[PDB]
Amino acid sequence: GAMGSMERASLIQKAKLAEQAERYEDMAAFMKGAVEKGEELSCEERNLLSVAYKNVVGGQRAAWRVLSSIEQKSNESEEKGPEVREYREKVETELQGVCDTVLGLLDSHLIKEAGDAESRVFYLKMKGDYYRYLAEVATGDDKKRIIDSARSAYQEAMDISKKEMPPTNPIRLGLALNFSVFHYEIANSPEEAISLAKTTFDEAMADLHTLSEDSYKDSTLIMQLLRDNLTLWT
Amino acid sequence: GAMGSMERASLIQKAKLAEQAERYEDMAAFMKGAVEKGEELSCEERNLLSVAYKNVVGGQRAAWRVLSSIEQKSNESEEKGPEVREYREKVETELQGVCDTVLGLLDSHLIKEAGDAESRVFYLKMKGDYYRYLAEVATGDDKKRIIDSARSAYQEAMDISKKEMPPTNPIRLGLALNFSVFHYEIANSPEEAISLAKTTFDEAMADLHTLSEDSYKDSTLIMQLLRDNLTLWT
Amino acid sequence: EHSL
Amino acid sequence: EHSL
Ligand SMILES: [Cl-]
Ligand SMILES: [Cl-]
Ligand SMILES: [Mg+2]
Ligand SMILES: [Mg+2]
Ligand SMILES: [Mg+2]
Ligand SMILES: [Mg+2]
Ligand SMILES: [Mg+2]
Ligand SMILES: [Mg+2]
Ligand SMILES: [Mg+2]
Ligand SMILES: [Mg+2]
Repeated sequence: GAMGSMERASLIQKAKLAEQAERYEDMAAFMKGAVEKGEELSCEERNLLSVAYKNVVGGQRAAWRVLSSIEQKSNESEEKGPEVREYREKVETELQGVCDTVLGLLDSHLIKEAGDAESRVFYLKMKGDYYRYLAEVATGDDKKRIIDSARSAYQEAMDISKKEMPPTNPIRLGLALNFSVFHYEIANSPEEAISLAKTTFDEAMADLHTLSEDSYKDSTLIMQLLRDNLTLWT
Repeated sequence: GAMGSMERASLIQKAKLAEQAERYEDMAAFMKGAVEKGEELSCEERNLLSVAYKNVVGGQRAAWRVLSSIEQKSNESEEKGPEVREYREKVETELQGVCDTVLGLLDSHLIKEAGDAESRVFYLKMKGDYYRYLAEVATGDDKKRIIDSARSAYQEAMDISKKEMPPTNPIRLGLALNFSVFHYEIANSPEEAISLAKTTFDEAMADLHTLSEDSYKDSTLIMQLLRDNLTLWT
Repeated sequence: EHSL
Repeated sequence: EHSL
């Protein structure tokens, strides 16, 4: 790895600088280097890893959607040659490469060393998310296995979170939010998506009285996202 | 070059797709490949080249400014180690590399083959702009020569534009706008900047009566930018 | 998108 | 920035 000669603490410092500079490809490379030092990640470090790759893959997903839409229209039309498909394929392969990189970091060896609920649920949720991004661009016979991998990671995260975290825990809430999106957008299960979002929202509502002002703000922010999706879906 | 095996027309098509997808690094690589085919660029193609590299270097400049500001504050303070300087230097070197790439394309061989005023003034103006971006990050004894190179390119573009284009020509207006910014921000000549912006604005105003609705809109948009700078500077 |  |  190109970051093998840099100190772990320097990689973390530079990831934070890269975030401030909106240099998310750099930020992800720095955090990959930090993971590859072999030590577990703190809560703050896990969030830096997630922010970095979320921004990188988010740009790729947005670009892939633009190109896929142009490609689909081109097949409704004048033959413009292979270029739209070629370039959509190029972006798709790069996106798949980033997802494979993240999944590889989780498998070597973040998840296996994660024993606390907050770390294990965080990682997986991430594993579910990046298999979900792979599913968005997959087609038949590979899509089914990718979908099952996403489902399996989300389900293990859910099982741990329900046993080990309060229903207002922001990690638990964000996992439920994203698993519900998986059900709606990937798994063709809108009723499961709605049920999950509603039960998650209602059980968090009943636990808000236990929270400080700052925790209350953290939890209600994600509950609003659940509500926003329920509003769109029902 | 990695684009050497792709058709010129396919590179141009993919540059347009990359623009729609906001994939500006790809867009610049495609347009570099098109330039390296050795043929002159049409008006539309010149604009694709400029949009691509403007977006790439614009992100680098924004990041460099964030990091330079953090670095300057760190020297007012707790010693945080070499990391801020190292990372600012990394971004700076990458920025300089992009500017050198653009300048190399203009020198091999866009400017020498550009005989019409619209192409020659466009190219440079671009040469002035990318030496100006180099000047923004340069320090003494190199900064002076870089500043002179920017000035020389802008001055040749100005001389051609005043002889060969009407005062409302959008290329001429944008060149004057950017040369005035050069005077204000790089050359420590705010009075020259203000004089240039005012004379450019006034001479365009007096020529607006000759324009169609569409040309009128094109010219007044850039005149508003001149006015905006005069408002900030006076 | 509607995720976190 | 104040350029074109
Ligand atoms: Cl391609
Ligand atoms: Cl660095
Ligand atoms: Mg060490
Ligand atoms: Mg593919
Ligand atoms: Mg129903
Ligand atoms: Mg339920
Ligand atoms: Mg050919
Ligand atoms: Mg330097
Ligand atoms: Mg004065
Ligand atoms: Mg004057």
